[PDB]
Parts: sequence; C-alpha cells; structure tokens
Amino acid sequence: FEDIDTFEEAFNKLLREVLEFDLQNPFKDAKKVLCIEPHPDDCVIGMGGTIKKLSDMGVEVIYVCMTDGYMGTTDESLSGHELAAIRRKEEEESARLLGVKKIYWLNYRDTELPYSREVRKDLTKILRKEQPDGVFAPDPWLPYESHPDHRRTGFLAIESVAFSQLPNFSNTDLDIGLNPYNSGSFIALYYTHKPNYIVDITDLMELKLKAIRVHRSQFPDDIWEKWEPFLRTIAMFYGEKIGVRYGEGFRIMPGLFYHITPFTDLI
Amino acid sequence: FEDIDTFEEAFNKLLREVLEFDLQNPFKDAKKVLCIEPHPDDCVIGMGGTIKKLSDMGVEVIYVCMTDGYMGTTDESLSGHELAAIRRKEEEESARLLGVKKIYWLNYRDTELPYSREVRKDLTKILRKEQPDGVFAPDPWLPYESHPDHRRTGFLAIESVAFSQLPNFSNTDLDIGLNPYNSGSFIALYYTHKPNYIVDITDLMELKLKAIRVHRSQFPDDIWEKWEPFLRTIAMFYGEKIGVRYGEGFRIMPGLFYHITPFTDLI
Amino acid sequence: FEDIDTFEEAFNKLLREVLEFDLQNPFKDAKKVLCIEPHPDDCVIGMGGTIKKLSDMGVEVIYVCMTDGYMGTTDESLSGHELAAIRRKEEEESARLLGVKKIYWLNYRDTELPYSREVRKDLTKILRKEQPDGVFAPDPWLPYESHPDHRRTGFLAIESVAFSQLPNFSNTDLDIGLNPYNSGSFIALYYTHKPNYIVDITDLMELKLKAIRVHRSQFPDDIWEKWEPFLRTIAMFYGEKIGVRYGEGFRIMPGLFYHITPFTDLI
Amino acid sequence: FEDIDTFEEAFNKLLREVLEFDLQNPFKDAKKVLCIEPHPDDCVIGMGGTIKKLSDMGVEVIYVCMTDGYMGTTDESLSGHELAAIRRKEEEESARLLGVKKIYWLNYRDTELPYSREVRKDLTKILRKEQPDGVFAPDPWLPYESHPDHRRTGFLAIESVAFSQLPNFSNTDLDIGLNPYNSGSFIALYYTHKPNYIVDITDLMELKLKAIRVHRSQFPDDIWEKWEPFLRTIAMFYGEKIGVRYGEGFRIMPGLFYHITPFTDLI
Amino acid sequence: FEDIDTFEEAFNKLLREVLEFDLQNPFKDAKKVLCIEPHPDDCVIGMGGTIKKLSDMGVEVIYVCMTDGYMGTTDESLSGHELAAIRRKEEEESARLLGVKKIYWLNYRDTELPYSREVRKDLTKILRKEQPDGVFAPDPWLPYESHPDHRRTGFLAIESVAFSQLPNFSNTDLDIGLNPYNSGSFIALYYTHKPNYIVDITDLMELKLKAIRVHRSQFPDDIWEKWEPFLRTIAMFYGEKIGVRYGEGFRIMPGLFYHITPFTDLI
Amino acid sequence: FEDIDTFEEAFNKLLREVLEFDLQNPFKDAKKVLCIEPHPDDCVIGMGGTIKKLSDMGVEVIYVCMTDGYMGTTDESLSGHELAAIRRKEEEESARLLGVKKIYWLNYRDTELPYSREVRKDLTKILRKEQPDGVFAPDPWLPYESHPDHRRTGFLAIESVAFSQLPNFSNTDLDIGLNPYNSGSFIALYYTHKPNYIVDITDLMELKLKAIRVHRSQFPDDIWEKWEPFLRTIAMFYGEKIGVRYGEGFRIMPGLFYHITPFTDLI
Ligand code: NA
Ligand code: NA
Ligand code: NA
Ligand code: NA
Ligand SMILES: [Zn+2]
Ligand SMILES: [Zn+2]
Ligand SMILES: [Zn+2]
Ligand SMILES: [Zn+2]
Ligand SMILES: [Zn+2]
Ligand SMILES: [Zn+2]
Repeated sequence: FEDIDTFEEAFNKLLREVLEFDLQNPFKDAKKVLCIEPHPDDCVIGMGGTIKKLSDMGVEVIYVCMTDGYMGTTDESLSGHELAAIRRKEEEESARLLGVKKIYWLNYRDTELPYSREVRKDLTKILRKEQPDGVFAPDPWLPYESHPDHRRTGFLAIESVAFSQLPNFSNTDLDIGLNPYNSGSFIALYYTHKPNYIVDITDLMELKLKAIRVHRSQFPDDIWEKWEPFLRTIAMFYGEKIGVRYGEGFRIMPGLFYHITPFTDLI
Repeated sequence: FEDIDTFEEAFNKLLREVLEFDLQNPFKDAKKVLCIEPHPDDCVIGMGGTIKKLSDMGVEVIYVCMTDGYMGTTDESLSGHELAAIRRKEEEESARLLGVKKIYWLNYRDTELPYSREVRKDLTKILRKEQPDGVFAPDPWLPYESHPDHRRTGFLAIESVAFSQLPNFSNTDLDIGLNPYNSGSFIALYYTHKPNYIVDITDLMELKLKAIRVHRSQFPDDIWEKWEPFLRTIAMFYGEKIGVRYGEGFRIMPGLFYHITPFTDLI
Repeated sequence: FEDIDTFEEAFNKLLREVLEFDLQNPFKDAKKVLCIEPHPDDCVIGMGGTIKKLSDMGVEVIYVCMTDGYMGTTDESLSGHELAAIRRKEEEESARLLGVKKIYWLNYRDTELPYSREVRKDLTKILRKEQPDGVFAPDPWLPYESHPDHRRTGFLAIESVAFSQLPNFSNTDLDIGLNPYNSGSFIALYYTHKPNYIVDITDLMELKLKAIRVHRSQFPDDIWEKWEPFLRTIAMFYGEKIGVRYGEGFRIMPGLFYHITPFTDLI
Repeated sequence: FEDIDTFEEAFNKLLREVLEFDLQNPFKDAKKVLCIEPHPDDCVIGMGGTIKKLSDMGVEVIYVCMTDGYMGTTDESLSGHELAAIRRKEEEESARLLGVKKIYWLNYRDTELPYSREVRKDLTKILRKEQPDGVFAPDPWLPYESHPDHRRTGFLAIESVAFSQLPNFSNTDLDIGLNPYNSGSFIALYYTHKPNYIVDITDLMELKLKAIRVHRSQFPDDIWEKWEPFLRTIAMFYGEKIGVRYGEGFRIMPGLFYHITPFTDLI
Repeated sequence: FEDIDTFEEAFNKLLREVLEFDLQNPFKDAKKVLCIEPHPDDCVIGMGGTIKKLSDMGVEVIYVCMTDGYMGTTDESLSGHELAAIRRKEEEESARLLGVKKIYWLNYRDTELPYSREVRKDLTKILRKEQPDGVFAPDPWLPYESHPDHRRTGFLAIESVAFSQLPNFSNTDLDIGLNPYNSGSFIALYYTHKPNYIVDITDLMELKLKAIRVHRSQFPDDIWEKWEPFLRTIAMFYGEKIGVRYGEGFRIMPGLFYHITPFTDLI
Repeated sequence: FEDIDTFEEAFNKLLREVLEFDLQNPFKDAKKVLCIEPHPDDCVIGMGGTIKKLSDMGVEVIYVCMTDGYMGTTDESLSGHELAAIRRKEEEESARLLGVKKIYWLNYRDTELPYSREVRKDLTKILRKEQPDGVFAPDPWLPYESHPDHRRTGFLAIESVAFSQLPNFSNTDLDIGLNPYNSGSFIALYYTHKPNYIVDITDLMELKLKAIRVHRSQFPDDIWEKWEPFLRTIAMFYGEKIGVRYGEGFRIMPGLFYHITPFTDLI
C-alpha cells in the first residue's frame, strides 16, 4: 500500500481488494444463521420477511431470544409469569410461519437483560455449538433507542461473535468439547438507521404482518391501530432506498470496521 | 396505510394523523410536570427560564434531584457531607425564585448514580404517586457529555416513564396502593444538541442567571468569569434558532420514536 | 458577554478569549503526559508517531495500560496467563523504540475492564502521583467501536481527569499525602472520527509500523496482510486533513465542552 | 448498674428489668404479623401450625414471598414460567387453609434472590405500609443451610426491620406518604437450630401436612416418602423441648442482642 | 412416621431407613469424583492422601480449580501472570503424583472468585458433562476461615451440586445437549472442623508432603519451616479421632440436611 | 515434627515454638496500631478503654472509619448529610479524650459498605502508607451480628491485612512508591464472643462511657437508659474472665489459624 497516492484510493483498495468486501449478495452462501432478538417478536418485526426468504432458500434459521417478555402487558390481571408462558407460544406459532424450527430461550427477565461477561458466555456456548455462517442482531447504535434490552442485545451479540473465536474466552466450553466459533461468518444488524443492504419484502409484507400479529398479547386492536402504519412506514423507509415499496434494512461491514475505524460512515 | 404511495407521505400521515405530533405548543395542556436533574442546579441551568414561565402560567413544577452534589467543590475545607447540606439549601432558594415548591431528593451520591433497576424503581414510585402530565430530563445522547450522572439520569428517566406504565414492573408499588403511571402526555429533553422546540427566555435571562448564582458553592466569582459567558453563549445558540436573543432548547418526539425507529432525524 | 450581538461572535470570543482555546500548538509546554491504552499495543497503534515526536522533544511519556491482553490469541496451546506475560515484554520493547520509560499496568483482564468507581480510583491515584500536563485516551464516542474495553477506557479517562481534581473524590489519596490533580492540563482523544488536530507522521510511519509489529503475538503474517493496509489507510485518512501522506488525529476541546454543551460539533 | 456485683447478676437485671424480656407469651398482643418466606411453601413448612393458631386468635397474617419458585421442578417439560404460575395458585390454596388473606409477591427469581439495598427497600415499603406488630423470617444462622435464598431472606428481613425505622433509609417512601416503621414490634426466626420459644402444634399437625401437600408441584408421592418423615422428625425435635409430640420452634431475642452482643447463647 | 414414640427414635429411623445414611464406607461405590479446589494446591493439601487412595483403588479423580493462584507470592520479581503459568505446571506435576490426569481450570483470578450465578453455571456445566458419583469441596462453615475464595468455593460447590439437577437452571446447557446432573451419590467436605469420616493417610503422609512441596512457588524452605509442622499437626488432629497417626477429615451428611435442618449436629 | 507423639504435644509446640504465639503481652512493642471501625463510635464502644491504655503507653493509635454514620437517627428533620457532618465532629471529640490524633474516613454510606475488592484496596493503601504494628477490627464471626457493615468490616480488615502483603495485589500502590505491608504485625478482633485476651478497663469504665456519650446524636437519654446497662453488662462479661469488674475482650490467633485450620477453638 506504501505506493498509493490518496486516502480515497487507499480506502477503495482496502475495502475491495484487501478486505474483499461487497454487498452484492451477502447472505448467498449461508447454510445456518442465528437471529438474536431482545424480546419475543423482535426477529419477525425487524426481519420477518428476510427470515422467510432465508428459509425458502434452504437456510436453517435459529432464533436466540434474550428475554422472556415478562413485562409486556398493561393488563393488571396477567402476571409476568403468565405472560412469559403465553409469549413462548406466540413466538413458536410466529416462527412456524417463517420456517424457523429451533429457538434458544435465554430466559433473562424483560427489562433486566444484564450487560455482562455472563451473558456473552451464554451467546458464546450457542455460537460454539451451532457454528452459524451468519448472525443477525439489533444495531446498538440506533439513535434514540431507549430500551436497554435492545442496546445490550446488539452490543453483546457483536462482542460475543468476536470473543467466542478466542480459546481463552469462556474456556470451560472447550474443556467440555465445543470448539471456538469458526471465522469467516458475517454479522448483519437490523433495526438500523444506517442500512447498507436492503431486502425487498414487498410481496412478503402481508405474511410478515400476519406473523407479527400472532404475538396477540402485544398487538390487540387498539395498539395495532398505531403499529400497523408505523411498521408499514418503516418498511417504506427501507424499501425506498433501493426503489421498492417495502424493504428490510441491514447494516453490514468488514470485521475490522467494528474497531478503531474513523471512516465507518463511508459504507 | 396499505394504499399510500411514497415513504414521504406515509411519514407525514404517521406523524400528523396516527401520532398527532405537534411542536407548536407542546406544553399547552400541562398542569403538573417533573423536572428531573442529575445534580442540584441542573434544572435551573438547563431550563430555569422555562420553569419560571411554567410556574407563572399555573403549572405545578416538581423537581426530582437524583444525586446530592457531594463532589462539587475544590475547597479542601468542605467535606462532601457539608457540601451536600449546603447545596440542599441553595437548591431550595433557587427553586423558590422560579415558582417551585417541591423537590424529591433521591440522595444518590454525586459521581455514583447507579444505572440500575433500583434507580428506575425510585423514579417509578414518584411517577406513579404524582402522575405528572410531562417529564423533563437531560438528553442522554448529547455528544461528548462526559458526566455519567447526566447520561444515566437521561436514560433512566426515559426508561422509567415507559416502564412505570407496566403493572408487572416494580409490582410492590401496586400492592401498596399506587397505580401505574398513565397520565403523561410528554417527555422533553433539555441539555440537547438536537432541539426541535425552543422557548424564548430573553426577558427571563437575568433572573435565570440570578437563580443559578444562588448556587454559590458552585459559582464563586472566579468560576463565574467562565460560566457566565458559557451560559450566555448556550442561550444564544438556542435562541438564534427561532431568531431571539436567549433561548432554551428541548427535544420532543412521539413515544414510538424512542424505539426501533430509523428516521428519528426527520423531526 | 451581556452586549455581544450574534451567537457566531459569542462563540468565537468564548473559545479564543474566555477559554483561551488553542489548536495551533496544543502540546507546547507539555513536560509529562500519560497515554492511557485499553490493551498492550493501543498507544502505539493509535498514536505511536506522536509519542515518538513527544519523546524526541524531551517530553516524558508514561503509559497506563488498562488490561493485560489475556484474550488476544487464537492459539489453543497458549493460555491467557502465558500470553499476558508475552505481551508485557512486547510492550516494553515497543515502548523503548518510542522513547517511553514507564508503564503503569492496571492488570484488569482483557475483555473484562469494569466501568466503575474503582477503576476511576486507580486512574486518579496515578493522575495525582504523576501530575501530568496532558492525557491521551481513546474517544469513547467513536461510531461502531465494538470493544467494551475501548469505550470504557475513553469514558473512565475523561471522568478521572475531571474527578481527580476534586478533594472529596477518592479522598484516601489525599489522606496518604497525594494532592488533587492539577488544573492546567489538556485531554487529547485518539482513535477518533472527529479529529481537530493532526500530527504529521509521514516520516515516522515505518517506525510506527515496526513498533506495532513488535507485538508479534498480535500480528503474525496472515493478520498483518490485512492490518498493514488498514493502518496505512487510517493514517492517510488523518494525513489528508493537513495535506500530508500519513497523520495521527486527535480530538481536543476546552474542558467545559465535555459537559452540557450543544455545539461541540463546531470544533 | 454501677453497683451490681457479678456479670451473672447484671445479665439477669439487663434481660429482665432493663430490656423487659420474657418469652412467656411473646405473640400475645399481636394484631398483624408478616410471615416472610424465601419460596412458596416456606411459611407453611416452617410455621404453618403457628400461622393457623395466630389466625384463630384473630391476628391478621400476611405473607411476603421473596421469590417465584421458578426452579423447583425436575420435570423437563415444565418451564420456570409455568411452574411459577402453578406455585402462585398452590400458595393461595395453602394460605386459605391457614386463614391468610394477603400475600406480597416480590417476584425475585428462585436461586437468584439478591442480597442488596434494593431488596431491603422492597421489604421496607411493605413494613412501612402495613406497620405489623411482628415479623417472622428464617434464622440465617442455621448451620449448614445451603440455600442462598434462605440465608439472604433471613438477613434482609432482620436488616429491613431495623433500617425501615430510620427516616433517612429509602427516604422516597416518606416523600410519597409512608411513615417509618413503628418501634416495639418483635422478630421471631423460624427454621432455627437454637429455638427458645416453642408452639405446640400436635393437634394441628395433620392440617399443617395437608397445607404443605397442597404445594403438589413440590411434593409428589416419591418426594413425600422422604419429606413426610423428615417434617415429622423436625416437629418432634421442637416439640420434645417443651414435652409435647409436635412443635414449631422460634428464636426470639431483645433487639439489642442482634448487635455487638457476646452472650447471645445465654438465651 | 405417624406412630413413632420419641424424637430419638424418629431421628434414628430417618437416618438409617428413610435416608439410608452410612459413614462406614461412604466412598465405597465411586468410579468418578470431582475434587473442587479454590487454588492450585488445595486438593493435595486438604485431601492428597485420599486422592492417592482413590486413584489406587481405580477411581477417576478429576480436579476443578476455581482460580489461577495469581496473588500467591511475596516475590516482587514475579508478576501475577507469570506466577499463574508457573502454578499450572506445579499443579500438573503434583496431580501426576496422586493419580490425577484431568484438571478443569476455571481461571478466575485468585482473591477475586465471584459469588454468583455465573460461577454456579461453570460448575454446573462440568457436573452435567462429567456426571461424577461424588464431589469434594472445602467446608464453607469452617470457623475463622478468612479467605473468601475458600468460603465461596464451598458454598458454590454445594449449591451447584443441587441446582445442576434442575432443568430450568442454566437451561442453555440442556439446549446444547447436556443433561441435568443425576449421578451424584455424595458430597464430602474437606478442610472441616466437624468431620464425621476420617481417612487414615499415615503411610501416605510422606508422599502427600512431597506432592505439596511440588508447589515450589508456594513453599520455599523458609515458609516450609512453618507449614510442615502445621500440616503435620493438622493430620494428627484428624488421625487422632480414629486413633491413627495421620488422617484427613471429611464431613458428609444426607442431602436433606443441607436445608432447613435443625439437628445437623447429631451427625 | 516427624517424631512428635500426640496431637496435644504437636499443638503446644506449634503454638509456642514454631509460631511463637504469645497471649501474655500481645501488644508489647506496638508503636503504631490501626483501629478499624464500621461506624463513628465503634472503636470507643468496642475498645475505648484499651485505646486509652495504648495512648497512655505512647502507642500511636489511628482510626480507620469505614462509613459515615449517615443513617443513625430517627429525627425526621435531620438529613443524613447533616447527621454525617455532626458525627464526624463527635468522633473527633471522642477520639481526643482517648488520645487519638488521626482518623481515616473512608466515607462509604452507612448501611451500604460494599464487600468488594475496591474496599480492600482502600484498606490496603492505608496499611501500606502507615505500616502499623497491629490492627483491631470487629470479629465477623460474632453470632447474631445483624449489621452488614459490622460483618463486612471484620472480613475486609482480616483479608486486607493478608493481601496487602502481596505485591501483585493492588499493584498500583507499589507503582506510586508504597511498599507491601510489613509482615510482623498482629490482628486483634473486638466485639467477640470468643475472646482469648482481656484488657482490664475497671478504672477506665467511666472515661469509656463518657467518650461513648460524646456521640450525642446516637445516645439521647432514652436510648442511654438501655445502652448504659448494656455496655456495663458486656464489660462485665469480659472482665469476669480475668477476675475484674469490667474488661474489653479480644480474639488473637497466629496468622496461619485464619486459614484451613480445624482446631481454632483450642485457643
Ligand atoms: Na459454515
Ligand atoms: Na505541569
Ligand atoms: Na400495632
Ligand atoms: Na513496626
Ligand atoms: Zn424488543
Ligand atoms: Zn449536573
Ligand atoms: Zn485495544
Ligand atoms: Zn425455601
Ligand atoms: Zn487455597
Ligand atoms: Zn457500628
């Protein structure tokens, strides 16, 4: 590189030649992905359309759900325990619609997901057991995201993808037979303000809304009156970026760009 | 929303009709507001002119002060305990000047406010008892905001406004006779770099400055030589956005926008 | 400031006369600086060319390394204890090339640096012993920075530089004979997306790359094939800003701008 | 006291005259008591007989149950959420048998009860709201007690009885209208190895076993084969101390004896 | 048990018939045991003679070492990382002398073992994978035991033996293919003041001492001048209880006795 | 010791010759001691007469007070900050009567003293600065001691006296010029149920009661009506053990007996 003349030239050579980065078809070779959600419903709301397209292409999609959804009701006669048991069933039914056959429930309490080594170890045991080719999680840099379970899921997902590759990290996994997580897998962040890869979900939008409504405890009619237009407006926001009606947006970067990189806004 | 043509129209309808968002007169209907401050003096510094305006208009303003200002001196003759007691009296005088009669002191130690469910439960107990129409708090996304008590108070306030509405959150409150928070019409964030509502305080600026200086332990003459110009320049930065000499800046968004929203920069 | 007419004027006078803010020779008169790094290798990667220039000028540069680099290997036969001991000797060799004669090792475990009062106390005790004229640390607001040890080192460095000046903070230090940290000193943040000060390291770039590669455990040939072009590109991003081939970028602000300031993007 | 000749004389004068202590009929005047249990079933197993006798004497008995019992099954098809909802109903049915009409569920997860200020604040809000005349909890000094929820419930119960009297402790309770907890109430510790007050439960034993078996999720037939003889042997252990067939044991001391006291073994 | 006359008879039947407790030959049937130590060297110090006896009898003994022994030197030339690596090799040699081939190193830092659910999950993962017949651990009730790593390891081991049997505890273990712990027949506590089973090690004492001294960083000659007499006197204290020169003492109780039991002193 | 014949012999030689343990004049040669108290008033209540005797002998006695006594009032008009500042002056007056000229205030909040590494670091830094010949602290094994600040002060004092001697513990202390705590020094535990050393305070009892009552905020007349007889009775419990009317009791053991020792009750 010592002979390239300008930063602009170096950036393009680094991104395309050295890091081999392009977003033409980033999920192309995937056989198994994890979709990590803060609460029951986040995978389908954030990326339901893409989940169905992945299942249709013969990719095995597996959820990891960080919390139980215990707090998500204003009904005073429904305890958190009873809601959590109801929402496990809602998510099973929603997942069947999208082709998902396996969900890891971590069972942290809703509004209480910790931000700790302990939670990275839980994600790391699943990464190491399943060895996915790709991991989806919320973008923890989304502006004004006020829910701590969402920010923490996104930070702990990215951290655990990196650290789970390290054999001195949670080393008792390796002592019981698991290998470090394989290198070469992608991360794609949903619920992002800065998507650089859009999936067109226009003909899948009605199925995605149906699979969201199956979470009935969350979406009774009065709430749906505000949420349906909200969810459609979000999908148009992403779809407009590639000139289709409804889209799901993801942010994808080279691994090196998640650290010390001062020009992440160029992609 | 199935029929709408473009994202731009869906966004406009979402805001004006579905969410009925209006920045013309957001504090129009308030009768009781909480002003949440990290330290003794932040309510008057960030929003003292607006507090006066509100109290003058018949609005009951009630302070919640998260910490005791124990660390706020370079005077080696003044212990933290003695400074805290001094600052309680400074805040009482300062508040009297604006029209404020009630202060909840949570008494966390300055520089040590936790980011935790315990602190959410304290805010939640106050929200359920007082049932305010509005809540004001620092914007935890202010760039370069290096005081963890400021960032934490902002996140905790937004979080508690949300979760105090959920009956399974901090449930022992309901068990002792409190009801879920269900009065608020708004959150407004002060100390913000992205205000979208500006209150003109140009004729109240002298009183604001007087009410800040009531905090004498914080503003001896030598410190005031820097702070008076800084505070004036801040008030000019905000006032200039609506073409007035001195202003106070707030950011206000629809409740939905604090979660999963990728177009928050459009307001 | 009561009579100044525009925000733009007020701002220019606040910086240049009230705060005497200087981006022309910010490191002039520095006799002793601390360079706070999350891991062994971060001071040289982020700012090695500047550390050499400071050393060449007769400035005493002292490192504070937050963690031990225990996790930084994918070799299943190298334990973290063994890798930590390797990395300590690699940092000693790297530091000697750049003229650095002292390193404070805090010895927190890599990937496990706490965000706590305790860690501020450790920094504060060094600040009070050494009384440096300036401190360098990572910018904890770097977008997409996904290493918690980086974000937490930046926050805790900026917090400790402020709180170590307060006699009621970590008061047992003063009880054992240390004085509060002196008030004259700068902070400069490296690993930043918003530099406002660039040091030309075009001549020094090969010395920097050499001193980085002395951390051999971190940079075997396959990793260096990606990291050398990456580090050159980052240096060209900064260099271009002052018309030179390779630079190191820092963000420097007056102390007041690290709190409640809505116009930090104007510098 | 300065004229008493021997320690033995002083101890007896202190205990009987100064502290007015005797265990002739310690629950005699009680109108309202709290029975604080670590898990659903502990009140009935530890003190079911006495609870029924208190209800029969017209005392209002109120449970506080610290945890949800989420972990207490070996059935792999029953989630913790579903078990917790089942055990809420078991405890309601068990309590009806004993005359208990009110239970405060704190909702901490089984095996996860924290030992923290936060949990003392929850107990303190209930003490301050209910103003009981007496509080029962597990003796946290029971030798070989291996369950951390049991030790922590006993320590946090004693602590919260003391601290809830202090108006600077959890002061926001007082700001919303609650008074400090009234002085003069007793504490009695059950599950104790050093009882000094025994309640004869001989004719209540069959009712107590019935009210224990209503917790069916805990006591299927195979478990009951070991637990019935266990529970009978425990009751004989306590009953033998006063010469009856089945007893429930409590340890009761003067308040001063819970602190700095080197002769607690004399009672 | 309805018919039994006296507590004494109920106690005897409970122990011998209901609980089938026998201290004649408690390690009779073991094929695989875990020896859980706080630090490198505690298994050989507390129970090295018994470990040899077990390995000689065909029993597979597997160490779990909670911490890395990082603090265990007064040699200012030896960093914590270098000492840990030295102690791993000392333990491997020491273990080879007894018949031990496998060591799980959890790698918590010496003096810093947490008391937490995270540590329980590590022990739990090992218990579910190895399914040992017995577990040995320090007695956390040893009086005057001032090392928190010793108290914590004892409590955590007893707790994890229990909770690892519950499918909702650490559930992601089951999800990755592990089964609940359901093999153990026993816990035995060493380092105990209340042993009720004594192994004669009189002919193994020389080898025990040799295997302890293999930990050379811990036992240079000057320290050995005190430790050899202390270790010999300990072995005499235990051996004397069964009339032998040198012994090792264990406390063993029925599983029920670790909970709510008020007569644990009767064994 | 290979040839010694009975345990009893081995023990007597271990104490008297190997450990040179002396209960005859344990405080002889002490030039400087630290007296570690949980709250303002505990050094004088537990050991005020001994502190006077040490002072009279020309020993430099230095207090370390862990907490600020913020919670110790039932007066609803006295804030904790105001009470802390009162108690600091009450301790200064009390200490002057007993010849104490220096107090380290750690300023943790009463009822909130952490049990952590951080608090050990604070004690360690004082131990290393002052290098005392002996340390006094409460016995954290006192039965029924229900104040967490008492139990945690005792544990952390004993832990810090041991760990402050290790150069890898809190190593930044040595980096700033402090040496490891010297190895010659005693621990003596007050507030103990198992004293083995008693100081006769019969002459000093009125001075002790006076110096306790200088803590007026703690001892108004109604409280003193119970506390004076209680403190006299405690002193008579200790005194009787050496045939005097009033004493202070301490538990003193060789360093080794605070770890792994099953016969601590033999002294
Ligand atoms: Na693959
Ligand atoms: Na200087
Ligand atoms: Na009453
Ligand atoms: Na000395
Ligand atoms: Zn969610
Ligand atoms: Zn503030
Ligand atoms: Zn780094
Ligand atoms: Zn229980
Ligand atoms: Zn050990
Ligand atoms: Zn005390």
